[PDB]
Amino acid sequence: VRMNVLADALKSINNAEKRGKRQVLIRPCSKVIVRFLTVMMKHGYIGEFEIIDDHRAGKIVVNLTGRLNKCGVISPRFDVQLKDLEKWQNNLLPSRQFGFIVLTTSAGIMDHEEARRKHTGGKILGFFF
Amino acid sequence: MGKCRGLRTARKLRSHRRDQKWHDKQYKKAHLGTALKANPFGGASHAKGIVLEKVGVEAKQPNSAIRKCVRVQLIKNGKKITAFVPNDGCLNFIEENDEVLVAGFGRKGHAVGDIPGVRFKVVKVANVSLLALYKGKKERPR
Amino acid sequence: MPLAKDLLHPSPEEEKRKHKKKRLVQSPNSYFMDVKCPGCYKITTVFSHAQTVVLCVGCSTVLCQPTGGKARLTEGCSFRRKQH
Amino acid sequence: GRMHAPGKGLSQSALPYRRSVPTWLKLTSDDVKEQIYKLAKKGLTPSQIGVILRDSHGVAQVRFVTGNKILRILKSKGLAPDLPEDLYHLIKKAVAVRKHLERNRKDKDAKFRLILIESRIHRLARYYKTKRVLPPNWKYESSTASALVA
RNA sequence: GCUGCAGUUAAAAAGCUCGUAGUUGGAUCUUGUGGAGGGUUCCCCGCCCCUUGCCUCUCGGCGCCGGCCCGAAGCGUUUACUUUGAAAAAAU
RNA sequence: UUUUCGGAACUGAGGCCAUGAUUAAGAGGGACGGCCGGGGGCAUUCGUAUUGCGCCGCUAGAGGUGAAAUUCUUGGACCGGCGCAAGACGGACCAGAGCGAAAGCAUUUGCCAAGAAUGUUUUCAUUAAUCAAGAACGAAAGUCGGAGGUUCGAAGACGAUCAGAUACCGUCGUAGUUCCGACCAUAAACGAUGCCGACUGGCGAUGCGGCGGCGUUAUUCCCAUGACCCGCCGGGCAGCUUCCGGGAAACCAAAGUCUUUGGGUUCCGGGGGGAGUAUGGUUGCAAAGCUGAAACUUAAAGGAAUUGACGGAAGGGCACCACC
Repeated sequence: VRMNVLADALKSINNAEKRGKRQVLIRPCSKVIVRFLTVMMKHGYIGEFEIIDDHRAGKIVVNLTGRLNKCGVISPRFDVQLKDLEKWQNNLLPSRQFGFIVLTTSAGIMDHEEARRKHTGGKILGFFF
Repeated sequence: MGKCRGLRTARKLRSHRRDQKWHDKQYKKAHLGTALKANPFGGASHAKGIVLEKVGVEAKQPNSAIRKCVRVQLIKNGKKITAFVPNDGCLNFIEENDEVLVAGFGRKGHAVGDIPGVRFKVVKVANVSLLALYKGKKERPR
Repeated sequence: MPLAKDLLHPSPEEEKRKHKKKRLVQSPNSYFMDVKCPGCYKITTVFSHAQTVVLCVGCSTVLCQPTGGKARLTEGCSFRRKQH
Repeated sequence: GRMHAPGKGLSQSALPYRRSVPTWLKLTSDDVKEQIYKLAKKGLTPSQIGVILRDSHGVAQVRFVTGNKILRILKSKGLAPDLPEDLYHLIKKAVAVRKHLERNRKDKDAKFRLILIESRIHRLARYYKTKRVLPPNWKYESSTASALVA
């Protein structure tokens, strides 16, 4: 089994970062995982990543720095309504000055600072800081 | 954790908690109500009775004293309680076969101090408080 | 790990000695071979882990004895890749 | 892991990336069809058929030289069996267990093992009947086991 | 103790397995360019095949010079979800 | 009267569609191959011992204990030799080895069905995980009905020891121990550690399969093959090692990835007693099992670790206030 793909991915990157590894191996790839890691890269918590291709489900290899501290999954996937947002944002972030809870909306996957500017809630996926 | 965290598991949570709340000690007295039924009070703060006879109770070890209680039967439930007399020499201000007003000790069903079997004290002997008898703000009406 | 790992590119053949599904891209390690034993001049093609007796239609008609691993040959002749 | 044993193992086959290999193959699509039809006549069933093709001929898989597979090829004829070979092999097995149990009645170990294989029939059946590959009136029984094995 | 507990020895995992309900369930089916709003690519019209998917038309306006063009009419397999409206007695 | 138009239904043959099938899981099921194991059932072979019996020989004590005695004995025991019968049982080889869902499972050979791991460019295409109800198996003791009855042995009867001794010890001995057919569902049924999945150090072994190899050895010089040597890949029982991390600590590569709290799911706990009792239900022939309170009482009960003291514990050493 592996009922949550996203949940198994992030624990690897958490464990790896602690030891100090700067290359990892994450499987299986999913499109959901790609856009996740895209957001995590833009802000600058991780570096460029390579998708190896198979004909099964792919595998991914990542280049990372010590900048990452902790990325989590939130299971099950709750709804957020842009007043429920603030209650969430307190609990998952160590500060008001940094960290980004991530979520998916009908306007696509993005961080919370961006979602508030689209004025649309949606389903929450994970978090990080 | 160690428990389900589905998004459709509201039933299995809300029925489980409603069951495991019954093992709690406080809850099990409150909600069975057998506490009230067993109590010589109806659950009222005080109660009124009529004196039967003075008694003395010898305190639990290591302390040794005689604690000068009374024994009283109640009006509103017709059953008997052994009740402490506070201050010094207020045994004398109680006279047998009169009414008194009783009240719990202050530990809610459990004997207080070194005296065993006594969960009650006494406040009024004839509409005149033990305080005012002792201090001298009032006097026993004979 | 020494923390110097390279997972972008595989190791020369230390990647190709691991279990077949722990390789970066999966592959079998089995192969075919084009066999022509004496006296029946035809290009027969046979799988390395055949599982079964393979026949020839000439004078010869036995070529394998089944084994759990690679099947034993009845006469030690002919190995090809072939090609890919 | 195994559905009624504790073990956890690996022996799963792994295919190559490239599927146009090995690029010398004798015979082409139409030829492969008649090669298959001959085998199904002789009492072979789709798993056996592909083995006997792969081992002694240039075919790796019929998937990689046609748009079909072994079962679909037989199905286009109407020469496909009436129920999956998978389902059959479970039912085929459980009769022999019941025979051993009649011949020896102190074998509690056998009695236990029958319950496993029995439940494994019902589970497999509950796949097929929802996919309409069996009658929805069909049910497994002692009686139906007798008739389908002989 | 949902947020937020605990189960080797402090209270505590059914002797063990099977099994219907319940709960939970792998991957897979789309990206770049001029104008407009904000940077130096990136987020209302369009373009490569698509772009609010279609037609068919006909009745009641808008046009241009009988003839022709485009808004309103059926809808995109269904839900949840999210966002906006409508709708809500007072006192507190 | 007749078409047309419009609406509807049913029937044939033909054009036009890149004319229609996602991938095949380091998910599962199923086939195939060579093996493997105190796995299970049935049948069969064998060994020695023990007790009793028969036969032969030798003569005075034999058993047993801390010390004794009950008890046994010139028709001779005990002991030695030879033969016979019965039932029980598989020693040494047998280990931080194997197999089994758990409880469990060691003489030979045959038969009957079953299973794991590994190998696989075969097949199926999500068929899964965990689980109220319900179901199978489940030591020892016990109950019912038969068979059998050596050995050991609750009960029981004696002999000692002790102030006493219904006990420890010795002798005798019933139920039982054994098998067959029915019940009974409990255990420190203990790794006192749910099941499934992912990730994160090192090293050497050992059991099973597969792969590679310079070396030796066994037979026809061989090949096929076995034994040993060296290394690799799976999955299994374990060990050693340490500033991964955890923990109250003991300790643990999981009891880790946890206030930086959320992988999936079942069962279960809430101070110590009262109590697995009361009570009603349900199951059982019986014995009992499961489900299972309250009144009332009390400020401690308990875990780990440290320092002392003590020991009819172990190892060193010493004294005529100790002994020889």
